[PDB]
Amino acid sequence: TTTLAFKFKDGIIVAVDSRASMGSFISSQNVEKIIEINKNILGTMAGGAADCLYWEKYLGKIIKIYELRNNEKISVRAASTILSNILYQYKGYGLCCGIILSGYDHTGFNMFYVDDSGKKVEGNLFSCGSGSTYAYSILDSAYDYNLNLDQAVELARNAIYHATFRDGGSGGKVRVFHIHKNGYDKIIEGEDVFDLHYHYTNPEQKDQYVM
Amino acid sequence: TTICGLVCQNAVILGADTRATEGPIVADKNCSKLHYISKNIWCAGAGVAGDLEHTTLWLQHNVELHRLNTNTQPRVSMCVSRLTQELFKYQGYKVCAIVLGGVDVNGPQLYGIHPHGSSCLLPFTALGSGSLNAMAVLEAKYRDNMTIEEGKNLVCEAICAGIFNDLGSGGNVDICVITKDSYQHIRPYKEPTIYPKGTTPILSEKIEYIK
Amino acid sequence: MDTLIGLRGNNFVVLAADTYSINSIIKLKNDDNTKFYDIHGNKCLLLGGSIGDRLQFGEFIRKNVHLYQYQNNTDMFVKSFAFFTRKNLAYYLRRNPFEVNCLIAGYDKKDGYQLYWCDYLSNMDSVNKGAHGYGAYLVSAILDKYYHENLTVDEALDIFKLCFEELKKRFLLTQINYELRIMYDNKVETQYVTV
Amino acid sequence: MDTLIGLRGNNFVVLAADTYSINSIIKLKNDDNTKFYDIHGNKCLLLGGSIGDRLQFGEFIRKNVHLYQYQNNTDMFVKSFAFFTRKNLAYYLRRNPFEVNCLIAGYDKKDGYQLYWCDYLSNMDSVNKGAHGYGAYLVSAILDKYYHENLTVDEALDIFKLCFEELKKRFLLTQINYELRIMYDNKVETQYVTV
Amino acid sequence: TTIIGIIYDNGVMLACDSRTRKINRINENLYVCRSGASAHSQKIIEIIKHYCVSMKNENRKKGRFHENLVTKNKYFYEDKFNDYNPLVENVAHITKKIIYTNNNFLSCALIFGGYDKIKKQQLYAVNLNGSIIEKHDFAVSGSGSIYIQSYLQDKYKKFMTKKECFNLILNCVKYAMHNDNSSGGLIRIVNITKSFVEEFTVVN
Amino acid sequence: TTIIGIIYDNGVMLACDSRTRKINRINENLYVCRSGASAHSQKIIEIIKHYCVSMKNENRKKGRFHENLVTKNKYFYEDKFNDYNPLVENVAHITKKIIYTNNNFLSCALIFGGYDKIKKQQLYAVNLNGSIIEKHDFAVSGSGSIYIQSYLQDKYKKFMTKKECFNLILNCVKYAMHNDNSSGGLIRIVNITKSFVEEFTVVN
Amino acid sequence: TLGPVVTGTSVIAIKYKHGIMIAADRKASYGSYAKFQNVERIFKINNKTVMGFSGELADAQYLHELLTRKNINNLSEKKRKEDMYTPQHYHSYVSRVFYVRKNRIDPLFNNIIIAGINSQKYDNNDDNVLLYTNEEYKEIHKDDLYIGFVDMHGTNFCDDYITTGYARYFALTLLRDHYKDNMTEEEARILINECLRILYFRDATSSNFIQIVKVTSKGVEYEEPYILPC
Amino acid sequence: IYNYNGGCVLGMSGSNCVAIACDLRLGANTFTTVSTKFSKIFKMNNNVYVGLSGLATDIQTLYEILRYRVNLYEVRQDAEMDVECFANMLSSILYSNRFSPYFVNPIVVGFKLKHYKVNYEPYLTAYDLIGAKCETRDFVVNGVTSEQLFGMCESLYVKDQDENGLFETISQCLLSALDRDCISGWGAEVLVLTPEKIIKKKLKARMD
Amino acid sequence: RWYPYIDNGGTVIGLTGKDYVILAADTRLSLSYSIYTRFCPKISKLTDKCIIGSSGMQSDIKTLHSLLQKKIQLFVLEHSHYPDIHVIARLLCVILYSRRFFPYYAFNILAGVDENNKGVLYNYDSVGSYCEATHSCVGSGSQLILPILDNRVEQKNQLIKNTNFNLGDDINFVKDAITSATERDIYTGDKTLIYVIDKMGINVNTLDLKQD
Repeated sequence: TTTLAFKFKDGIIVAVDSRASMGSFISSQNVEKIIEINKNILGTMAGGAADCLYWEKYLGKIIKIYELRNNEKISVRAASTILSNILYQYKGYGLCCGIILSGYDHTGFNMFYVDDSGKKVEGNLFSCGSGSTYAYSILDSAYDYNLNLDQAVELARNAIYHATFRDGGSGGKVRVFHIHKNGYDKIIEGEDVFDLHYHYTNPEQKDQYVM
Repeated sequence: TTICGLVCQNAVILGADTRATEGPIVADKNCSKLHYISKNIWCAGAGVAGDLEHTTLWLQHNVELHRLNTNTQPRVSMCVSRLTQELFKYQGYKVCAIVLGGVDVNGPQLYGIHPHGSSCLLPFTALGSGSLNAMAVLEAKYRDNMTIEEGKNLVCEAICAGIFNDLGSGGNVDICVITKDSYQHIRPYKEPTIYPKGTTPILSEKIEYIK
Repeated sequence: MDTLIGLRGNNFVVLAADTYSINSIIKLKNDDNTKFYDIHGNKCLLLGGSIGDRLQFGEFIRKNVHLYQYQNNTDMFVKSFAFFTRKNLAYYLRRNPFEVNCLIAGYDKKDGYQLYWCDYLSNMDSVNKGAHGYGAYLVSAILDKYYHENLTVDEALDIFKLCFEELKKRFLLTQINYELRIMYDNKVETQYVTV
Repeated sequence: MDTLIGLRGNNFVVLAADTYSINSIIKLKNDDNTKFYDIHGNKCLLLGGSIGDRLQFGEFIRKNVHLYQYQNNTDMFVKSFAFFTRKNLAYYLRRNPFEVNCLIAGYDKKDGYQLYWCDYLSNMDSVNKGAHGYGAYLVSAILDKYYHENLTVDEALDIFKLCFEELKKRFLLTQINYELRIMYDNKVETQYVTV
Repeated sequence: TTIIGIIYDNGVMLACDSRTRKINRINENLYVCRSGASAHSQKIIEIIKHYCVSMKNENRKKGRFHENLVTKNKYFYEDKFNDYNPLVENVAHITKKIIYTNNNFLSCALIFGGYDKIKKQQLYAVNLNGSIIEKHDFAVSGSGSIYIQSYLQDKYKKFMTKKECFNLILNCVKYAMHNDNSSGGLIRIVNITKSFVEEFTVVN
Repeated sequence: TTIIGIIYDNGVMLACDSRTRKINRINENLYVCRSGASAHSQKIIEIIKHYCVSMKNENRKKGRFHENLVTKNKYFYEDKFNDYNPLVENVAHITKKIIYTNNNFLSCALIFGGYDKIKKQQLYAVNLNGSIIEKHDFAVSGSGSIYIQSYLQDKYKKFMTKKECFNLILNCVKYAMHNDNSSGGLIRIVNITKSFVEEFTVVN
Repeated sequence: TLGPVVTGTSVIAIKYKHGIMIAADRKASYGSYAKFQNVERIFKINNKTVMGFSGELADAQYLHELLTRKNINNLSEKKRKEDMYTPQHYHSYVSRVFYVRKNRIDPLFNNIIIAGINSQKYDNNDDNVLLYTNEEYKEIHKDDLYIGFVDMHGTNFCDDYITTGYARYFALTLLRDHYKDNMTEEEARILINECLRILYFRDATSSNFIQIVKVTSKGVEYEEPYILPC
Repeated sequence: IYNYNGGCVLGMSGSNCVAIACDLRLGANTFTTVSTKFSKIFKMNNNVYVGLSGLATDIQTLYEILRYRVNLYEVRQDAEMDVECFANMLSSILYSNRFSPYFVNPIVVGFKLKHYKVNYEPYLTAYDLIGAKCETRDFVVNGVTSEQLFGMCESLYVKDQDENGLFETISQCLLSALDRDCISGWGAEVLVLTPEKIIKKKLKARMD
Repeated sequence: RWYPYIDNGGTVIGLTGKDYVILAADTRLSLSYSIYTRFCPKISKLTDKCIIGSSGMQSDIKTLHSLLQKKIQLFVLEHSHYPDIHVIARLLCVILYSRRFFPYYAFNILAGVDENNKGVLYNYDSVGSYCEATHSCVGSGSQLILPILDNRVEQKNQLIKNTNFNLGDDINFVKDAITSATERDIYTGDKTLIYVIDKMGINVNTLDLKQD
């Protein structure tokens, strides 16, 4: 459930894992936790997979209707408000969705955090999931504005790696996308964390890594 | 689990399955339900396996000590008495329903012991998840003063049907014949990719020679 | 959980609130802006509690007030604002609870500068000073000690600085950053303080 | 609730703990000294949890170890200390639960410098670094990133400074003051840090 | 479970069903019939049998003195004149004490029948908790008996003959089995007289 | 509460106690006895009486056709030949439906007695929930009746006379009151025959 | 609706040459009381169709009402003997009813058996139907007979023999061990008698007063009740 | 309760060779790994090993008790303990606390000695938390990942085998089982014991 | 005080090839510890190149399969083409999420062959979430077999590796996996149906398993 997204000079970086658990058992190791809501807006998944997916796609449909109607791209703030209102309509019903809506609109680059309890917040650095705390700790420690794209992707990959390292519910593959003015690009579609660990912490394959 | 017991012409016959479950999964496919108390007394139980094993061992050793001190053939009624007091002392929290068959000076006989400490003498009985089916067939075909061969055939009919019907019971069929002198234990009565060397990766190894 | 403070005196009103967005055991932001809602004219609404509930209720009340102001082409009185807010809060409490504490502040040509306390049960009443959240326990007494008639804005800010210092030094959650909203002389000023 | 941090490396060990005494919603003191317990020789025990429970358990363990050392005229080994503590904690857990998290640390001529984690259920195990309390969630990852073999004490203090800054900036309960206990070169040094 | 006890002239009779032997022989002239929890009743029966053996041995004087199918078995009393056989009242009262001291867990209703030299044939009912009542007419217990209560009350006579009491108790048990859903099987009947006890079972 | 009903030749009898008038007159040739919750029973009785009046009015043809103390009262049927009197089966079944649709809250046991031209005297039992059974011999309900069940079974005959059924039902109710602790008071009895209905009460 | 009060024991239905045979005891227990000992627990929907019962009595009666009136409606708009609904039709109907009630959380505490003949090429009984008032048997291919089960939760299926209640353990074992194909009426009756005797010995709620019904080329036949030989 | 500090232990037999493998994770609150060196396999005798899975404190307490008892017996008799005796004493110890028990599911793996020259026979067994001994003579599994290990061993077991094949099969089965569990894994360790020598190796498992 | 959920138990297996898919399933229907019948197929044919298997409440899966078949038939009638596997998957997701608060007790696998002759398998959950995969299993035996398929197909933790796989080997592997589940599980079943979807239509075979 580890999600990650931060804003820097050349746009926004979004990162996710690929694990899915039915308790103590992992149902699937490869899932897509990033959805192309619009040509310039992405949204991560945290918590209830089905609720998040269905409501993200419903929001995409609503955005399509509005954009086709008024003939102008919607803003990230408007999408966040719509999603928050719809989720709040189902308060006290069991939804456990946590979303990070990130995109570029006519105002610039924007990021928002939304929760099943209608918790709309605006910021430049967010992370939700079981491993969110570790990602936050490794971001704040080394995060900095105005760093090149390569450094941004490396930092995101390292944060996701460490989050998966100390989280049973986080793992699988790390997907890292980059959002810029004209749409987005998939820097890393999927990377097995196996070689990632054996390259970051235990470069020498001798003896167990004791922590 | 399916346990059955029957009294035949100056003899006793016990039968059981050979499958133990750890929930919806089968742990051991060739377990052994029949247990040896003395040279002329046997038991077979259903319930918590640990409780059954411990109680059976305690009863066997106590009976052996009593026989050695008294120098008389063990009596099944004594074994009943002991089990009944032991279970009643523990408020029935040691759930282990047992079928006890023996041949003492008073002739062959069968006792059913229930978790709460109550006991009842019977000519034929069955316990376990598959007890209903085995007892149904037993009552359908059972007769008094049968022959050992007919008794064993009916004991299969019981246990074999219980295996084929109930999910919690399965595997092979174990049978035991108790007589005033000597006994028989037919354990399996009926019974109805290599990887290339070096495939797995390792990062440490150490050989210690045993003295 | 969310500390709100309000001090009203002759020809001035001051509101104060910590800037924090708490989620579980971490802060989403140290620069929260969902606590203050400025109404057109001289009117401010300070809300504390769960983020979503305060967001919904504040937006609802603010936009209804704007609707009234435009459709009637006037400036709704502070008393009417406060009592309309109380009525809406009571209605929703009876139907759908809004766990939100409320501080209404305003200026009116009729009644001067005023404040209004309101609990999450809509236990609203006019007061010269008040607080909301656990931090209230650690600041209310201070407000009593140093408050006196004919106060000036500078002394009000001094009292607020004392309250912030006390909250930082003794309150379980060491709250550092605060935002101030000062209403006086037909002006609204926003200030940021860090103790 | 009470944050403990521990980092062990070749020829150095470091323990860190916030200095706060929480009662209800206020702080009795900002210089709590009930968390560290220094055993005679090179041995330290860091406890987190309820003040009374940690006081009782730490006093019991320290005075029992002192009794052993005086009776036998020697110094208890670090491993023996840690496992004796674990056994006592498990025993009391079975009879009278002790809601206390343990970080044992020390230096021995046999095993060198060593550190030991211990959960409130006595889930003790040797470790090169660790943390206790909610703040643990915000430090462990950092400890993984910057830790590497052949570390030096100065780098350890830098990592601890990073951890303290992270707790101050992101942890719900903003913790500012910390106390550090550094064991190295057969010396135990105490320091106080404020971020 | 249905349990019946009827006192006729010069004797007494007890009757029970067989569903889940409910009559137990505490002594050659002392029987008890049990209803309720099986394990509880069995343990209590063993305890009172032990107690009865103890008292019977204790009160032995020193020197010489007194110079469908109705399959049935007859047993003549070994102790003529009841020189040392325990009194039924003592056994009933010790059972009452045992039940009372453990009434927080023990839950079983017992009916005691027997013959004594002091008080002739007797019937006692020990209910839930430590309540013992001596019935001169008849005693009934178990779920089934509730259905036949009135029936018995209508057809009981002060001084019945052996055949009359036998027929009445047999019909009572048959009706109880017919109505009640948790009583059935072959009926067991025990007749205790002044000099012998005969037990027979009916398979109807 | 004890409710008993017996079908004898050319008629039917219903008897009840009085403790807390349990027999209610749905129609001149249709009575019902109620046991259980009092409020539910009374409301259902009022509703079914409303329904019975409705059906009785509806099924009327168009033109001319057919050219201790035993204090008692007699009522002759106004509708000879039962031209329009509702059938007892219809009343019983509509009551069954009403109980069924509200079985989650309604909890009451009813016994319907009456006479019809199509099927003569009848006796229906509506149990808890929407369960209806037609009894040809007799019906019993209430806590007290359980004590007399077997008794009734023993002393019932296929074709009893009026006095035999009188005595049997009176004794049944008396025994039920004697044993049951929640049934008492004077006994009320109603006799429904082909051409009249007579209601009496006994104070014994 | 809120829980069983008056309940039936069990039913056994098996298909044999000449049709199907279904047996059930005539008793409805009020807990542990056995109030009613003469109750018809096997109903009839139409020729070549009957409905079993093991559960609460009120729900069974309501379902009987529903099914019989559905049959009446079917007849009202019937023009050819092929228009009569088959046992599969009624089985699916009751399955749908049970599923809807489950979704509403107000089930019927019953386990229904719907058994009949789903073929019209063997007899001309349905060409002139007679609801009020009422040769040699014709062998029936087992493919033309239908027996369907319905559970509280809507679970349903079809097989060559079905039992409900405690009969699902004793009678089911006996049938699986001994049931044959194309057995004459005498053998089927013997097997059913053995199963019901076993139930009578080891089932408190059962009884020996038995009702046996046969659905054959001649229609539905209610045989006279008899007491088990024992 | 067993999710807290989940673990996995496995054992297989071959031709004059036995293997026991285990995971090396120690976590807390289920979804938080704390250490990656906690080994579940403890050497109790030159040819007898016990693999314990479950609550770590219970594991340590039981291991210490077993070491005490085994050392006492060995010193008193001045000879090595037999696997039969160790298994029986483990069952007795587990049952001794039937009420308020030890929340650990151990397995015993080793060699049975047949004197006459001498013979070594593989011996394996797995227990419940009460001491429900059940001999199997082939692969034994225990832990939160019991189902996956059962499936893998059923699919891959090859009866008697050379020690190299045994090591390959056990390592593959364990690695496959752990990869499908979230609260278990973080490295694996394998021991292959034979009369002549004992090999201990650690796998390059998915450490995340 | 009535719980409207019972697990009828069972197992369904699905594997994919370059241009084909194999879907096996048990044929046993059971209750808590007793078996209703020895034959109750869990695989319902949706189109000529798409089938669905499910595990859980038998009534729920039957109703869901019938409803999905009705929707597909209506779509074909009103649009004049057979929906693709992706369309069917999304429609099934919508149907499942419709009952978000009274969810079906049905775990679903949707197998088919795309218009480009690619084997596609979609695995769902009880409430709507779904994801494409190259191998899947649902039912009681899921936890048991999933590691076996993982080792066989993905072939991680291996160095030699062997990716040469054809239809016959896949069928034999599926049969071995289902036999292992039957041996090591109680709810698995006794007779299994193996559906094979290839470019040239679909085929069905039957295999006999243990009866315990």
